[PDB]
This record gives sequence, C-alpha cells and structure tokens, in this order.
Amino acid sequence: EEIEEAVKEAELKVLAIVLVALRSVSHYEPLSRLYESFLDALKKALSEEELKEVEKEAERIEKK
Amino acid sequence: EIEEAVKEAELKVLAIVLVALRSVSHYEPLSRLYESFLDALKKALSEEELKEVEKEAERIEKK
Amino acid sequence: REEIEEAVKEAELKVLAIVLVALRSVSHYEPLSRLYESFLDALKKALSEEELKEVEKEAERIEKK
Repeated sequence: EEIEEAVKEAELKVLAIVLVALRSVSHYEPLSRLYESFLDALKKALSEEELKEVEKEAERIEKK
Repeated sequence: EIEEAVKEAELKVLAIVLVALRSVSHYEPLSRLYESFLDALKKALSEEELKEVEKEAERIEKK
Repeated sequence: REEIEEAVKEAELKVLAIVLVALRSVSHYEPLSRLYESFLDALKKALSEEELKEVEKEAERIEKK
C-alpha cells in the first residue's frame, strides 16, 4: 500500500525533533559545528521536498 | 492502521538518541543539547509517547 | 504484516544513519568526540549486529555524495 509514505512521516518527525534540539543550542561552541553537520547530512539523505517538510515540522514544534 | 508501528520506529530512535545524550550530559556544553532534546521531546510528543521513549531507553541501558 | 516490519526497521535505520553521519563528521571537536562515541555505544546496545551493519551501510551511502 502506502508503506513508503508512512515510513517517511516517522523519519521526518524524528529528524525534526533532532533539528529543533540542535537549533536551540546552535550558538554554543562547538554545537554550531554539529548543527551544520546535521543540516548537511539532511540535505544529502533527504529529497528537497522532504527537507522542507522536516523544516516545517521543526517550526511547528518550536512555536509550541 | 499502521501509524501505530510508525510510532514505534519514532520512539525507539528517540530512545537511542536519549541514551547517547544521557551518558555524556556531564561534558559541557553537551548538557545543553541533552536539555534541548528533552525540551524538544516534551514539545513534540504526548506524555504517553515521552514515557515510552523513557522506558525503551531504560531497556537499552540495561543491555 | 511482514511489510510493516521491514517498514519500521527501515525508517529506524536510515534516521540513525543520518545522525551517525552528522556526528561522525564533527567528531574531532571536543566533546562532540564523546557524543559520537556515546552514540556508537548506544547503537551497540539497542541494535543487533545486522541492524548496526545496515546503519553503517546507509551511513557510507550518505557520506559518498
């Protein structure tokens, strides 16, 4: 069925949680290096639309 | 039907990250990422979800 | 069915590969080194050896781009 879709929602939600956490601390040395590392790894591993979906889910979490 | 098993993937990955962050939360500034992560966990998941990551993290820590 | 087991496992292991790649590439800075080692130890407890092997392949895949 749509297993691919359901698998992807879980990926994107976990990765958005990690993104929120790294973002909060991204100006303490050297966590800024891990922030940019994580973002680089997301860009390589996810499609462009998925990456935008991670970033949107992160902002949703960050306004909560 | 299956978002239940979707959820188990989530909580088990989050539990593995939590375990890694707990074992180094005494090396600064990692304690800030440990707290940021617990703060992101609390925001993003219901309390039942949070406690499942916790118990899964305990089962991992006991291995 | 068995399509959901391969599903959950697959989601789990690519996400862990992404985090692994992120940590690996900054592991010389301290104490990011320590969080890297500690992630590797957590993977060793939580994952089987074939799950760990699959995480590392996905990690090399990502690093290769």
